[PDB]
Amino acid sequence: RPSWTVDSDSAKYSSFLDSLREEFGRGTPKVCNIPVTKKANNDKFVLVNLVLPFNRNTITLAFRASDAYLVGFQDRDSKTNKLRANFFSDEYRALSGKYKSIFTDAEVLAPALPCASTYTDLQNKAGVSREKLSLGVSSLQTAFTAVYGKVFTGKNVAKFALISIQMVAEAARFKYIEDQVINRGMYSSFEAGARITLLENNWSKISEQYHKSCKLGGGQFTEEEMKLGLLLYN
Repeated sequence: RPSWTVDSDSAKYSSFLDSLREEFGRGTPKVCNIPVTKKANNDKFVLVNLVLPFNRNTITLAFRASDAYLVGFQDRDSKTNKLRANFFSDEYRALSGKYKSIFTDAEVLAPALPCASTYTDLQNKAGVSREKLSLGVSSLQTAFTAVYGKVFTGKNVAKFALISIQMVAEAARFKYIEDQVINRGMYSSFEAGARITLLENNWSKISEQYHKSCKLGGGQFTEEEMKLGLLLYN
């Protein structure tokens, strides 16, 4: 299972991302030597372990395999010390019944999380935009601590989720974003900004072209910005 001890070691971060990318694309050939997701994997998930170096506490993220979309996470209940599965409010009805098939080690199904999985609701609950949310190792460690084993609030959960999406999912999709995290988010914090946010929104459109050519050429975005680490099915 892909795992990353949230720390300032960029080599481990990059290896973690490659492991994650491969999991999304297992089963069929790569394109331009880039893994590709499977459209039929909408009912399959890829688990990711995030571990704090300080106390070794662990939170397991669950991503829908067809589109690398975060649907929830697993941590430990403070009263029973059991592993509990937590799903976003808009994914709970569809996945709660099969919590054990998604979170392999879950011991109990916890109540639905105080927020939804969409970018719109996540930002509303967190009270901050994708563009100015503070990203980086320290930022993620702090958000993690406000969530693991505690009472969940919409804000704490939403913030933790957004930082994780940027540093794990978006970085997996875009080599350019992985590079930004390596250079600006290992020992410090940084904000994604408007251009990177628009780049992220165009994952599907860029992916489409990669299925037709391995050398795209500059357009709305540069060739480097378009260098994908994971392709969407076509």
